[PDB]
Amino acid sequence: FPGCDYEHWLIVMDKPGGEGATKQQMIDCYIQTLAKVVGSEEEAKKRIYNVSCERYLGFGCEIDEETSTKLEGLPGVLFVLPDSYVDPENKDYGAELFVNGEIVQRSPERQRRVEP
Amino acid sequence: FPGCDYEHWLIVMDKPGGEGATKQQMIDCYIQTLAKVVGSEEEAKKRIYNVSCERYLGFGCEIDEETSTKLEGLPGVLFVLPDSYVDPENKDYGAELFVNGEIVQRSPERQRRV
Repeated sequence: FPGCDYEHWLIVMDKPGGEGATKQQMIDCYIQTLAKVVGSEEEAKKRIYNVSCERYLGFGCEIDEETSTKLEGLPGVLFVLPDSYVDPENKDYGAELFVNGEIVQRSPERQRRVEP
Repeated sequence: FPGCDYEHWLIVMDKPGGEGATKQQMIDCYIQTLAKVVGSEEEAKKRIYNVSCERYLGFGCEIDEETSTKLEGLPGVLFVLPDSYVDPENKDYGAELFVNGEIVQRSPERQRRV
């Protein structure tokens, strides 16, 4: 599958962070969770390329396969699976684009390419 | 991981049976979805070993790797991952036990192990 290089991982979580959490609170939880295996929150922001707060709750990050297995044990983590492109022409793994800790909006044309 | 033999697959789905679907509508969706790659609904009931209607929406089934890749394409399917035991001593993949199209309750002690 294109984009599936086992260097990009989709991490699905149960209730980050807690019941009735805001988008902002889930994203902090995503960052804090990944931080526990990459050393710090700033390194975590560097590695996360997208975040999901609907359809499924989770995030995509650039980590090696060894690091991804260290995520499996962590509280709150449901699944850790190898990610692949939703839109190969733009190397887009889908969900909401997340770059350096910021949500980035796609152009309207690209958002249609990522539509299910 | 124990029980992870790539013959047991956890299929996670996006709102099975629609918004605010009942358990049965979710379960009906699991069966009908798996039926499209396994040949029939009666066969689908044979292959599903558990169902999940909370925490995540999906089901566990015994299928080969070739079949699981055919599930990825189907409408409604989010993730298809190789399943593994939650309670290895009882070869239990977790969630809600599903036998012959019916949800089966575990003994109270076994519930705690899961």
